[PDB]
Amino acid sequence: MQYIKEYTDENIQEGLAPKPPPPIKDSYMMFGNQFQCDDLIIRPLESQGIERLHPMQFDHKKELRKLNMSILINFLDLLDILIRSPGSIKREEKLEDLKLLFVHVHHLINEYRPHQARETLRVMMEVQKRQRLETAERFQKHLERVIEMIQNCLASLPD
Amino acid sequence: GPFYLMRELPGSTELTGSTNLITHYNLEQAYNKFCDLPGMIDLPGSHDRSLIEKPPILSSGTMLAGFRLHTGPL
Amino acid sequence: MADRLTQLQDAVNSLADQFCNAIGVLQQCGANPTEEYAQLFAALIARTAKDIDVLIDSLPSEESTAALQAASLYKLEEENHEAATCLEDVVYRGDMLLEKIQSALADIAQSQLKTR
Repeated sequence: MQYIKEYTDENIQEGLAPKPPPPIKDSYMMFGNQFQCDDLIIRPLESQGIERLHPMQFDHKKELRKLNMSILINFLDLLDILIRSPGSIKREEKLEDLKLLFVHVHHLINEYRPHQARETLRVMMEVQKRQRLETAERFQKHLERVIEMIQNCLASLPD
Repeated sequence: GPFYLMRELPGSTELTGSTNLITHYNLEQAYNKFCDLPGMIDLPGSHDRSLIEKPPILSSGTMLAGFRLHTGPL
Repeated sequence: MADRLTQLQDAVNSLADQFCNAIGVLQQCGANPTEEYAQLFAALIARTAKDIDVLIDSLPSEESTAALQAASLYKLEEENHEAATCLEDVVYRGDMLLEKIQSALADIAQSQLKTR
C-alpha cells in the first residue's frame, strides 16, 4: 500500500545525474518465505533434510523396482507389527518410515521430468524445418505456374 | 536381494488383545459364577431420608448423651 | 495430458489413499461382509501393483539423455540457419518481376493517355 518516496523523488531532473538501475546480483535472495537460493540445481535436491540411501549408479529404474517391494512388504509388516506389539513406539517410526518412503518415490520419479522437458524442446526446432521447406517449395511451385503462363502469353502474342 | 529397511518383527506372541485376557488374569470362575442385595439385605431385616443419607454420603459421650435427654414414656 | 509421468504419479496416490482408508474401514466395520471386502480390496491393490510394474519398462534408458539431446540440437541449429537462407534466396525474384511489370503497365498507361 505504501509507495517508496526517498528513492523515487530524484527522478524528475535531466542530465546523467539520474541513478542507474542496480546491476544483476549473484547472491542468495531473501525475498519471500521460500529460501530461493541462487544457482540451485534444476533437479530437486534431497541432500538437505533427507537421509540418502541411494546407490552410486543413480539409476531410477533399478531403485523403483526394488523400492516397490519394500514399501509393500513394510505395509504387510506394519499390518501385523500392531498385533505383535501394540504398545511399542516403533509403529509411528514405521508410519514415518512409510512417509519417508513416500517422500522418496516422488523425489526419484521427478528425476525423469528434466530429461523429458529437454525432449520437448527438440521438436520445436525440428518441426519448423519441416514447415519451412514446404513453404519454400510451395512458393517455387506457385512461381512456376506464373512463369509458364507468361511464356504462353509471349508465345501467343507475336503470331 | 534384501529389501530396503527390513527389520526384526517382535517376539512371536507377547501380550496382545487377542488372548483371552480374563482366563489369563485368573478371573474366569467369578464370571462363570456371575453370568437384589437390598433383597439380600431385606431378608435379614424388613424392607429395602434414604434421600438424606445419600446427600450425607454424597459429600464424602454415649452415656452422657443418654443422661442429657429424657423422653416421656406416654 | 497424455504424459507418462502424470499417469505413474496418479496410480501411486490412489494406492496410498485407497489403502489407508480401507485398513481403517476394516477396523471400523465388522460374517459375510468381512470376507467379501478382503477379496475386493486385495483385488484392487493387486491390480495397482501390476500396473506399476508395467509402467517402468516404458520409460527411456540411461543412453540418449538430456546432454545428448542438447548436442543433437546443436548440429540441428546450423541446419535451420541454412534452410532459412533458401527462402531469402527465393525471394526478390518476384519483387524484380513485379517492379518490371509495374514499369511496363505505367508506360502503357502513359502512352495511352498521351496518344489521347
